[PDB]
Amino acid sequence: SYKSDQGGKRLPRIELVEIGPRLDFKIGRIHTPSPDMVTEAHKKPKQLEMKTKKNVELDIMGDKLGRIH
Amino acid sequence: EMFKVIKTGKSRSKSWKRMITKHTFVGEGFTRRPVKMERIIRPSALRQKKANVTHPELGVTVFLP
Amino acid sequence: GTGKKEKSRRIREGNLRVKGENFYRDSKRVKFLNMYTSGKEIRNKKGNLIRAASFQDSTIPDARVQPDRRWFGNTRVISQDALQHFRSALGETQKDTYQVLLRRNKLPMSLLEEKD
Amino acid sequence: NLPVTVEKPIPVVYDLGNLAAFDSNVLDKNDLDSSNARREEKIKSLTRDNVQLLINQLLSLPMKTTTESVGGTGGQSSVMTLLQLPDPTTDLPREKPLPKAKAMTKWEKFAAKKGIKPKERAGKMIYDEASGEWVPKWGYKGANKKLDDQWLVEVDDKVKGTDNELIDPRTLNRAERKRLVKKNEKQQRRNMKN
Amino acid sequence: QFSQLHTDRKQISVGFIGYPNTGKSSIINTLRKKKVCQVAPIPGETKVWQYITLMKRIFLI
RNA sequence: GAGAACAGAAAUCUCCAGUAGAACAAAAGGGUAAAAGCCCCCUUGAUUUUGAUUUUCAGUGUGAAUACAAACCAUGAAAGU
Ligand SMILES: Nc1nc2c(ncn2[C@@H]2O[C@H](COP(=O)(O)OP(=O)(O)OP(=O)(O)O)[C@@H](O)[C@H]2O)c(=O)[nH]1
Ligand SMILES: [K+]
Ligand SMILES: [Mg+2]
Repeated sequence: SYKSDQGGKRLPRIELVEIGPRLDFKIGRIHTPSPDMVTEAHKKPKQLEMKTKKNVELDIMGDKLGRIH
Repeated sequence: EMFKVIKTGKSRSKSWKRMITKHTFVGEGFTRRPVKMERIIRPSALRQKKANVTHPELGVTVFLP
Repeated sequence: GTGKKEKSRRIREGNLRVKGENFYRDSKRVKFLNMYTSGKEIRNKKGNLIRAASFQDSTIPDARVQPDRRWFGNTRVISQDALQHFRSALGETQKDTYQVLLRRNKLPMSLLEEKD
Repeated sequence: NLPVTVEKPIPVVYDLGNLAAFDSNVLDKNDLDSSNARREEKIKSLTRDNVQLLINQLLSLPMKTTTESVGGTGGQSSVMTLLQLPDPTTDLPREKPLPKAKAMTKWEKFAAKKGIKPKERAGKMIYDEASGEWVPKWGYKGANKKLDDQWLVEVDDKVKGTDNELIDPRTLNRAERKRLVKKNEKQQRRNMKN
Repeated sequence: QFSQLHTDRKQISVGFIGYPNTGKSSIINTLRKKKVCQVAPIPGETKVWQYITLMKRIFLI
């Protein structure tokens, strides 16, 4: 990183120095999963996250608030 | 000693309701149960929110929630 | 009718079942409805106490508090960063008339309610 | 004073949770083939532009500061300012499947049917009336094994008339305890089989 | 809507308060579509509280 | 493998060689050697307590179990576990 003189003191100028390794991969062979395995591997736990509920929010103070229409 | 029997009915024949005679702490967001389904009674005059707490160190007493 | 019998109903839909459990009531329903006639004491011919009235037992309990180091530890603490966040948030709130308070968060409001 | 505003025809996308930047612009085969000696310069310039864009996004991300001093748990001190990375956008397969929900055991089904609430489990210390001490109700120096150490045991009236009269009652109670423990283990194995 | 916001409470109660002769009993009768609370032009007709079941989860007082 | 009164096929001490052929768990087709083996020191707290969060229950709905996280706790010079 270097001083930029045009992005202020927040956005430095970037430079890259290669350190290796440099590699060229030719794509020889493939083997793809079955779609049920794809879905099983992309399932999410959802245990940690709070359940969403309509018209119910949490404010900055942490109070649970309900909306009335 | 803890509970008092509260009789209901015109002829006072039912005796399934109980009243707590000691002081209680009910907490925040307390709402009374509907009277038909209210077995345990904690009257509002006996509910407490604060106490006089004495600290052993420094020898003071403070009124705390 | 054999199909209308209580035995046949259970096939369609031993010691666990209680008295009065039928098509209309489950066990919990039976006990909740028996609450309205529960509070009576039982006495025999001689006048002894077969069973005391509900919530009217006369036995004196052994009221003791055991020694434990959980009594002497801090139960609630708040960081300086959290205090600053809640102090800033108290003041930025824009109350809407159509929002109701469902549950109030437990906070040290004595430490948060500082006004110049 | 080189510029820090990389302009790109096709707008690039970011996954700041994975610290990745993806550009789908046009790449020529001639400038990237091994027959070209400037392929390294072209690739370095393209990667430099993409890294500049990614660094701009990262340094424009919100920052967290704290007031706690060093030597405390947490890892962030007062002088450290930390970027708040968002959740990763790119989806990747897991290494193991999600933990299955275990089926209810026989005790759990019976407790649900009969309305038995779980015990509060405050502690393992019970008060002993015969002494003036609190003792563990089970385990190391527990109160469930005091009959073995009891100095005097009265012989039950019902044991008489059977050949098990000569047996030490402490031995009999230890055998009953071990039988109960093995019964509990067999019930656990049965639940695991079911 | 209030019942849905308190769906974990198994029932909610709505208490009608206000000045005498403002129409609390009339409003409750309107909601029930039946004369379940006594109504009069003279103030002070209602003298004690009264529970009315509007729905399975909604009570009026 | 050699040396040392009782003391030899088996007691205890000393030296050299010693990839683990010992002792711990799993059933490696590559587990562990300034150890994951043996001894010593510190802790007996391990069923802590907080949660607007996950699942279940309740006529006692701001409670309890339960999952997860955090604050602590133990030890160590520390990294850290
Ligand atoms: N025009 C008109 N009259 C109403 C309305 N609501 C109530 N009233 C009349 O106002 C009078 C008061 O009725 P109540 O229902 O007894 O009012 P309340 O508040 O319950 O009075 P109390 O029970 O005595 O405390 C009645 O005679 C009603 O007929 C309304 O919406 N419009
Ligand atoms: K009236
Ligand atoms: Mg009225």
